[PDB]
Amino acid sequence: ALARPRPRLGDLIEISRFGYAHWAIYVGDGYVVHLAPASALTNKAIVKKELLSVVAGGDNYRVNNKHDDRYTPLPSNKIVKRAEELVGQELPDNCEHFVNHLRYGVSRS
Repeated sequence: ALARPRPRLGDLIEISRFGYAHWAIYVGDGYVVHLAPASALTNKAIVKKELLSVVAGGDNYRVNNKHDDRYTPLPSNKIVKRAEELVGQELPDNCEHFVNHLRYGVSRS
């Protein structure tokens, strides 16, 4: 019921699953880039571009640009370009590190 801002290019999207959070990054026109299996068992993920509404399904999402107050994000074009260029690549909390890398350029604490 709370009015909220719509996602902007490069925004971090956190989806509240039953039990845990799924992260994605907004790339425009309703789409996000995120990881999917190619849990603690899966050692490979594939980068996918999908509709936010499909990823979220019946779960709500929120924008959570969590580190912005301490660390300046990269310009949105750099965020989006790098997210898009990774689509289809296989890569070895993991989702959160992925999206932080893209938004900020760094992901280590």
